[PDB]
Amino acid sequence: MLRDLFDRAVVLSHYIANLSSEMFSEFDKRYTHGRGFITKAINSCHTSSLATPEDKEQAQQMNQKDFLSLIVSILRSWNEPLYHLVTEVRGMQEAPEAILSKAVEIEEQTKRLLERMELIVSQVHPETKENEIYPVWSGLPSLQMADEESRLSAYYNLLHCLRRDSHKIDNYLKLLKCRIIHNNNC
Amino acid sequence: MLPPGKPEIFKCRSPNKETFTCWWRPGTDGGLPTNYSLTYHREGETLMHECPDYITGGPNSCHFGKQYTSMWRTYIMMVNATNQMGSSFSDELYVDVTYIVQPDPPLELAVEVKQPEDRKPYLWIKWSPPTLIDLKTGWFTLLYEIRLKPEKAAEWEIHFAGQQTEFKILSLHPGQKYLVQVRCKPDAGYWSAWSPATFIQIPSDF
Ligand SMILES: [Cl-]
Ligand code: NA
Ligand code: NA
Ligand code: NA
Repeated sequence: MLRDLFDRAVVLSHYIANLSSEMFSEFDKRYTHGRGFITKAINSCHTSSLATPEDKEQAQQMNQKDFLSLIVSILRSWNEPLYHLVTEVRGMQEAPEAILSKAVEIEEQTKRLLERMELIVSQVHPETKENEIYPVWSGLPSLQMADEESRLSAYYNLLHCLRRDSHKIDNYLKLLKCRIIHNNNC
Repeated sequence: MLPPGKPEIFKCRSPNKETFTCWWRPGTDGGLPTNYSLTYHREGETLMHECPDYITGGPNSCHFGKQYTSMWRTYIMMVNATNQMGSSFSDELYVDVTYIVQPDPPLELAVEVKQPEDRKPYLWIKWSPPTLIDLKTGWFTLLYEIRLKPEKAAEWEIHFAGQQTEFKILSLHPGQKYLVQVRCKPDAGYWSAWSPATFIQIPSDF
């Protein structure tokens, strides 16, 4: 039942996207606000290498099978870094209540969103190739660096990327919902 | 005889996630600029570009049309002021279009009193999204707020309408006249300004 499916998926993605923003802000005001960590962030996401549409036109031109697969690949690629973000922050002695709190929600909801997404692909495109191929994140050494400024800059890159990518998943899902269910007459 | 003060880009905005405009201001405490140049580059490119349109957003502004606008990609931009005496560069400004979206206000706000036999009568508010936003493809998602008040009341009544373009308000003082406005925000970004008021008379028999 596509309509309820897409509605659940979009409820999730919009929630996650909003949480990502609030998290990146709350980290930024508290830790980084005065300093040029914003400049270290220039093209440093583990998912940069993926071909993602960057404007509406590019979005419309994509075919819907590849587009769904894309969303799935991005979500899969985030399960590793969100696990370590949580483990690291939770393992601090004095863990900032706000941030950790959001981080845990994003982690859990993201699992659920990927379940709904995988289920969408099953209804809409049942004869797809069962093949994982998503970018690999391997930034844990940096999140664990003893140099504090280097450490903060790792975390900043990461939250900046999480915010971008969740906003992106959300937008793309909204787009596909209108396309698949409403022939782009939402 | 004085070269220009340091200029500042003090606002960027996107009305619909397809184009955007940025505005700068001259530094007072330098000479008069006779020219400005906005240059920028994007994240993960080394090409330097010039502002593509200095006209559209009027005075001291750079406007990026569809073909120069993309999401999820940082713009690194700088403006300089020059005159015959020399020059001065603004601080670099980092901009991600995704986070500077503020829609124009919603359109065609109409209000009507509906009095039916069988149920409580009501106020019926209707409006339209701003032109220029693509809701129908799903590229843009809009949320609305209504406010209303009779003149001289201290506080506005606020009602979140979600994604609907119409709303029903059940409880109003008979005979009293209300001002109603509506604004909207995207899923990520800033509330628009409130629309102009429409005024409605609540008839005495309500
Ligand atoms: Cl706002
Ligand atoms: Na614009
Ligand atoms: Na101009
Ligand atoms: Na564009």
